[PDB]
Amino acid sequence: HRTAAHTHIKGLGLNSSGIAEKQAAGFVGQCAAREACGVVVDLIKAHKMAGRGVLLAGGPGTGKTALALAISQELGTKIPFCPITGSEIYSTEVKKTEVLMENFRRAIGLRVRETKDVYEGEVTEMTPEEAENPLGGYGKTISTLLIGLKSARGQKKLRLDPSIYEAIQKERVQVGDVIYIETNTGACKRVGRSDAYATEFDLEAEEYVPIPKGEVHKKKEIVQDVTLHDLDVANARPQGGQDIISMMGQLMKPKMTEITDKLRMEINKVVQKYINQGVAELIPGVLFIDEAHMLDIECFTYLNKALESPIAPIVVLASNRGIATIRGADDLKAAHGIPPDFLQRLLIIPTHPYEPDEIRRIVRIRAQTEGVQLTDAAVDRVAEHGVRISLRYCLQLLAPASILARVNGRTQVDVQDIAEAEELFLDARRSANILTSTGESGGLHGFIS
Amino acid sequence: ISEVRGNTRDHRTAAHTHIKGLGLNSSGIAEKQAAGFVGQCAAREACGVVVDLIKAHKMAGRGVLLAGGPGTGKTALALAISQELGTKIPFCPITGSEIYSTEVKKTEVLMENFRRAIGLRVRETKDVYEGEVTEMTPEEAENPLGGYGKTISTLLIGLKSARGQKKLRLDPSIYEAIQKERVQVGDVIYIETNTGACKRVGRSDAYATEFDLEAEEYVPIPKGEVHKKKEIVQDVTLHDLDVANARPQGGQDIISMMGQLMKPKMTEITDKLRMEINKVVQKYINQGVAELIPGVLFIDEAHMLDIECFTYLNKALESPIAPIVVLASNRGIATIRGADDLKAAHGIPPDFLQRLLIIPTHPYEPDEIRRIVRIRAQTEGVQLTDAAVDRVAEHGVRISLRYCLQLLAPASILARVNGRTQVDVQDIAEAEELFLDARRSANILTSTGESGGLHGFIS
Amino acid sequence: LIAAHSHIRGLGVDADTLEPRPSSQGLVGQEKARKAAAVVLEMIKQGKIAGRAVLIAGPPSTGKTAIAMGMAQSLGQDVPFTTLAASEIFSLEMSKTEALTQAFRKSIGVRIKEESEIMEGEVVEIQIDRSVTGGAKQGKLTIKTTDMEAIYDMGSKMIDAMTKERVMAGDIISIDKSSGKITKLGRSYARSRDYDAMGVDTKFLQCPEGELQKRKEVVHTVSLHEIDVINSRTQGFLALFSGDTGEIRSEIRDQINTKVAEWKEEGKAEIVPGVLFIDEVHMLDIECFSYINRALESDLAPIVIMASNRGVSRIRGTDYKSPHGLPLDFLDRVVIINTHPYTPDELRQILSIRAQEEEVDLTPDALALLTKIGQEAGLRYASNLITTSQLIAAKRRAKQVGVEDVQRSFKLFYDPARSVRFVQESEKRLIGNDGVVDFSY
Amino acid sequence: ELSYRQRAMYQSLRNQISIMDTLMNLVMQFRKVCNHPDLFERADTSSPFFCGHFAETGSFLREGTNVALGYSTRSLVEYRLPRLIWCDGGRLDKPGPGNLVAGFRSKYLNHMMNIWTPENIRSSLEGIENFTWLRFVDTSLQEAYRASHTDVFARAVDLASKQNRLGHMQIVYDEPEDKKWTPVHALFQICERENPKAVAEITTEGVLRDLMNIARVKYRELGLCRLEKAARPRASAPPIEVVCDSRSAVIERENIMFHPAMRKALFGPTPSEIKEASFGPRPVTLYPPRALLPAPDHDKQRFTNITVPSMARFVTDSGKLAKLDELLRELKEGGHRVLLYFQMTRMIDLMEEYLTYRNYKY
Amino acid sequence: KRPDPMMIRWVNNKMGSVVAVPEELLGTHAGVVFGAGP
Ligand SMILES: Nc1ncnc2c1ncn2[C@@H]1O[C@H](COP(=O)(O)OP(=O)(O)O)[C@@H](O)[C@H]1O
Ligand SMILES: Nc1ncnc2c1ncn2[C@@H]1O[C@H](COP(=O)(O)OP(=O)(O)O)[C@@H](O)[C@H]1O
Ligand SMILES: Nc1ncnc2c1ncn2[C@@H]1O[C@H](COP(=O)(O)OP(=O)(O)O)[C@@H](O)[C@H]1O
Repeated sequence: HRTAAHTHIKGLGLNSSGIAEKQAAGFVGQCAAREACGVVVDLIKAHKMAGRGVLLAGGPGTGKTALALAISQELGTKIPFCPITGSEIYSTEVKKTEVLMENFRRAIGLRVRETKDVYEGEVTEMTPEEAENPLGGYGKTISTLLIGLKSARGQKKLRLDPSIYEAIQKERVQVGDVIYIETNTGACKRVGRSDAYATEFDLEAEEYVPIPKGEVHKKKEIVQDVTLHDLDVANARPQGGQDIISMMGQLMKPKMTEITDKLRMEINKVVQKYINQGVAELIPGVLFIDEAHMLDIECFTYLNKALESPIAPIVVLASNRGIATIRGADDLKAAHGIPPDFLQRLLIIPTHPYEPDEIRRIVRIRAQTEGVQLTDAAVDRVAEHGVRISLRYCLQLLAPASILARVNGRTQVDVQDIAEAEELFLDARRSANILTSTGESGGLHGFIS
Repeated sequence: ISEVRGNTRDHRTAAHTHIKGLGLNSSGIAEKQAAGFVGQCAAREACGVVVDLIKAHKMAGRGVLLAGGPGTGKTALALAISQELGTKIPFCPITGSEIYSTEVKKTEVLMENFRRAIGLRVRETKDVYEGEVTEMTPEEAENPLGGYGKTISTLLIGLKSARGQKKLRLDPSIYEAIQKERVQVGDVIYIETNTGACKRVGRSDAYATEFDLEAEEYVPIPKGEVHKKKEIVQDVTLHDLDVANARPQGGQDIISMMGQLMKPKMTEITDKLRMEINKVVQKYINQGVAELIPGVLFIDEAHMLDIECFTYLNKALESPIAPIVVLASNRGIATIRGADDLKAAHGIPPDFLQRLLIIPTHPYEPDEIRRIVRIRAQTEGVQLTDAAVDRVAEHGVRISLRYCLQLLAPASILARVNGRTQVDVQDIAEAEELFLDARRSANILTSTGESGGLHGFIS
Repeated sequence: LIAAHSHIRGLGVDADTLEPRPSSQGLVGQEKARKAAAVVLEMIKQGKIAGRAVLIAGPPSTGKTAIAMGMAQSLGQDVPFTTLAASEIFSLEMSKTEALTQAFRKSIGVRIKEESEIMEGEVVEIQIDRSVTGGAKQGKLTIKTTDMEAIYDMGSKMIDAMTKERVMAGDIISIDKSSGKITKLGRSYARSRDYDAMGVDTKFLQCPEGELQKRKEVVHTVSLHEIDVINSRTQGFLALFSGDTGEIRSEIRDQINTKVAEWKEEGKAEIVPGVLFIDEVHMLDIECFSYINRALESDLAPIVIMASNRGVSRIRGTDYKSPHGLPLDFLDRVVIINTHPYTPDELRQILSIRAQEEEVDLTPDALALLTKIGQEAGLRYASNLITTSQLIAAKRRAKQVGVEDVQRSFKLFYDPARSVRFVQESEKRLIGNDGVVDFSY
Repeated sequence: ELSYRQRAMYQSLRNQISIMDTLMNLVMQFRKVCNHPDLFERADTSSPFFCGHFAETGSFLREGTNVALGYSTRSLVEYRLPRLIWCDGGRLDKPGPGNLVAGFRSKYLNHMMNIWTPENIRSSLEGIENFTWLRFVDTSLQEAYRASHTDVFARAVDLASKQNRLGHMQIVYDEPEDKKWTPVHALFQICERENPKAVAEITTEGVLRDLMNIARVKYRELGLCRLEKAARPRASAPPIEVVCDSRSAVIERENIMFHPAMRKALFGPTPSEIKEASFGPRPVTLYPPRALLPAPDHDKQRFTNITVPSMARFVTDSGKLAKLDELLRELKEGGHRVLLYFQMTRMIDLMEEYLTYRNYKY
Repeated sequence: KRPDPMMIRWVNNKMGSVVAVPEELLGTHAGVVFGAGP
């Protein structure tokens, strides 16, 4: 609903033959790059390949990120699209290669069938039974609970393990409550009071809920979407048991941990069981590393091994930089800011500047996307920028010009409202002239160097 | 128990013990020497206006710079400002070096000290009954509840203090507190009227002889009235409100209690918390139940702050609740700690310097140094011949004020060791030979460390 | 108290035409910049467009912060306005990227509505039953209006509140049934005399009228950051305030973004996007700029406003300079506002407002001299001399600040340029950049 | 229009128009989801994916009316260790045959040559010796010894028993005559004897009391304790376990992972202990003596990630039902009881559930 | 209905308040405060 830099992008706008329509799905031009991005979408949808690298190469403002977000829409919601900047990699909690691995496994999805095996009923009896321990000093301990559950199809009496009674107790269950018990986890939920004895005069603000219809014991099945990283985090910070470690692990502050290769390898074995059991579909996705020049030579040297993994997502890099110094490696310059070792691994999709008529087309697509009804002379004015100034400066003027026009009572933006927008809101280059002319000498009114 | 010592309550003397104030007329003009100062009449008069700026509650977020060479009395002036304000107004001194914590970001460390320099004065009434329990006695009710057989309409408690005792009629619900707290006759308790509950201090030491062994210490009978109703005035800083909200102290759960058993690590207190604290504070100020009492954050060697500290201080000083900041600096024109391409005066960024009222501190004349030697000697308790005074003052001209003040104690030792109740030239001429200044020692270095060598200094 | 910007009470523009008045709402001059900020301010209020970065640029002073503070006043309390100093981002508890993510998400409000239900009545009786040696508690509240009496059962949480509040018969109380909070409004009976230590007798009140229960629609605004913190945790929601929150995982934010959209479609919530103002933005690193530039591109990005004093200046964390000290591919995404140094009549009008805000009665010649000082020493220094001259005038019991007081203040307190000369005139006695100094006379 | 729940499922199933033909079968389920999505998939109480093993019930008919619910939950990640490592002395701290070091080392390092043992402390209790201060810290040699050997959890349980008596002294020993009295064996607990926190709780104008509770109050006043959860973990698992083919491992698993003393401390006194303590002739101090498990910060979600579907969610999950809700309230104020006709019979059941929620009448 | 053996009951109204004690707690330590210990 809110309008942002890419709201006009809907897809790659390809034909069924995989040729790009010169203006489609919000794009103008980049056709060869949109066609290359189509073949990458085909590489992703065909699950067979792991750890292929793509680099979107091209100057700033050439639509590299629009291409990546268009890929994210051609893949649709089912496939994991995992966007990060290279500046997100420097965590204070864990080594930066941990964050890369977390993002690699976040980009691999799993859809898995799960059977939840549960008891539901109104608690009609609850009777604890206990033992006098030998002198351990903590005193007597509850040995078991007997609990009666009533549903619509009769009732059942449960002799609970005291580990499950601790779930019942920390859930503050009472006689006459309706509860859900999940035998998968031993976990408990108090659903409410019964709608029986649902008198109004409680300060407790109870939710009275109807007696569970059906059998008191149920075995529902549901389909869960999870990533491999979701499993890593679940097994590294255990929280689903009723044991003391799981219990205290919900009271401690959450913190990221450098999950070992040993854990990740053994979760591959677990997930492959789900595949062989036929309860899971593996759905590998894509990791978009934007601003990949902000990675460093340790990140890039780790990515070598990470991409060689027998399962890894597709990685799409984007970079906007020429021959530049590699970060963390001030001795080494290379094109794109990517090490010459790593660049050999990628397929480079070069991305090119727009022509003036393409800028005019983009300005009109962008204007109507924002709902800026804009006259043709006003379109031509805005498209003189983008040629003489960055393309982004065109698109950013459309909103001020709309405000100024409507403040002038106009229904639509004239050349006048842009010419005022051009004056209130400078480009970087005109501001850079103001600096060099005003800061031409120091003083009270000078700019600070 | 403890064996009290009857000896005289004297005091240690430090480098600033002679300073007692700014030494100003009621017209604010500096007296040429007064309150331990000699000279600096301009800087003392300027600090006197700063003192009146602080005592007037219009000030928020003003900045001061004390600018001048080493030895020029900038720290003396800051301490004199603090003494002119007294104890009722916060003075929070730090160096710029203290901001480089390992445990939170340095903008948090600075904002803590920034809020330490802001006080709050809250007036409330304490209202309690207290004493040794002389009695506990139920009053049986007129209309007992069916099926219970016991029904009490009042519990009566006798409380004795040193200053009297009272028969106290209490709502029977206090049974809950007494039974949990295990109050007994001869225990010292108080009743607080905002709850009607009671708390036990201990057993009265009138009963310390009840047994050959009992496993509690006894406590004295309360020496006040049996009933206290007092206004109480609480010194609070806003930083105290930060910590008290951001880490509650009294929590009775395992994670709270494990928390209070482990080091109380600082945390990066949110601006959302601080901004809500301010709003509730301003509410209670508008109710008139509290005074705000903004004080002084004094940062010495402020040239040790870096450009990240200074840029945060811009935002901090713009806060509507803020202390005054007084900076001191001696760094000439020098490189900004965090902006190695940028040099500026005082080592303060030109952006920030424009905010400060600069106060310059100048050097001292030979006759002022001599007067300082006189003031220092009588403060250390040393007494000098005039020729010893003049010899010390001559080193003050040729070397440094600080060095000469540091000769007084060594020479006093040597005088009394030689049996003399006053120091003379023969002792000064000896103190100055045992204890070199930096220059004479630097000459020894310059001669001896001309090269590597078996007996060479290490360069 | 009176702070550096306490006189700024708005942007000072005609709400219809966005024409800046030459002086109103405490702002003076900067008309081109104030109109530009007024267009930004309107596209903030409209909410429609996300992720606009506007840089306010100018020399020191010239009101760039004052303009940003005028915008904040004109939005009022409801729209979020997250002030951030760029030096806050260098946390030890979280990365710069996470610190920026939190600062963005602090600037988007979620405005959530609920129907509470409340009670208002006289307590006729209380019964509480307590298990000896603790554990369970039970009770009944009998509560009354002029028109109803009813008996409500009480749970332990309510009995704790009742006893903490020391509720008694004859109290007038209100209970928010949804939150469970209790407040005593007053008493209808006298305070009794049979017992001691009953404490303060609160306000007398007539008994409440009408029904006991009343529904009450209430609205609460919470940040996306506050939703993040409590949904990344089971326990420890004080991290909203203590700042103990770590680097929150992106799975939690992705879920919250999806749910807040759903809450908007459900009509449960309104999203109210506000402003992140990054002052001193030149203090960020290249790594921070290469995060903001793509953080802006999201549908939930706030409007970002920045201020810089810097010329063509070195970018932090790299070897090279750029305009404003900001990377060019960052400035590509920015529309820039330029503020201009004030004229003497603008200086005079500002100093008159500062004088009026501080309640200082300048003589006309003192205002003229402060204006002359303002031209040569600067607006901040000339402002500092106003409060200083008021104090000096109070020493001589003067009813107005005379020229003598401004001259006396000018004498006692140096301006920056004079202090720079003082430093240059004492290069031997101040510590140099070489660390050398001479202590002798 | 369609609610987002309808819109998502409808779009996914109408996408099959591109795949197949079956059109009648598809357009039938168009009409289904466009009436209410709970006709197509019922919203029901749900929880994260469980990445763990559990014992399935194989039959309901054979189960009967009385059944024992064991805690079956185990990790699928499963660390096989030989008993030579896990039981027969590859754990250096576990004494036995083979591990001949551990028995000596435990006695000598924890007791004989341990500085906190009372006999060692007592030799160091005067003058400049390293325990000189222990006279003025309120601990005994026994408490110091305990606090140096028990872990932070056990020490925190011991704190639960204690009375903050130095805070009460601050209320009583106020006056110049009281000399701010402090028991000399607590002399060094300065910050406990002088602390505004105690005074702020006794003054009747709660001004500083409220100023110290600002954060907890506004957190609660914002409703963050009651607002629905916007996220939860997508997967959940129990702890990884050692698997060792020995009985000692099974005992030691129960001793650690289901630690009785920690659990008893968290969950408090057992009901018979409460009975014994309340009916006894003389008072007795229970263990621990209370439940030391904290209150959950989320007053409704508590300690589990299980969600229950709201009826308000059910109402808004159908665009027709959401639109009809306004029309039915208008029709109620127009004087009409509910009367509607449906092409799908199961929709009548959902409307009966809707009406029994709303308590409007047919 | 005969009252619970261990819930002590406080009730407050216009007449002030009372505490009533179960017959089972008289002769226990909880009776000592009420004059009805062992
Ligand atoms: N071919 C195109 N068609 C339509 N819009 C485009 C095209 N290329 C770029 N844009 C738009 O121009 C703006 C800048 O493009 P962007 O992807 O940010 O460039 P880069 O990521 O390389 O800096 C965005 O609003 C983007 O949606
Ligand atoms: N005007 C003065 N009158 C009296 N004593 C002074 C004066 N100025 C400095 N001193 C004393 O001489 C020493 C040098 O002053 P100090 O404030 O330490 O210098 P700086 O500000 O450079 O650190 C201190 O012991 C100080 O107390
Ligand atoms: N146009 C103006 N109207 C009123 N006060 C102003 C104006 N410009 C600056 N000021 C005041 O002068 C001081 C300096 O302006 P400020 O906004 O801090 O400049 P900077 O851009 O350096 O932050 C502040 O106290 C500010 O309130």
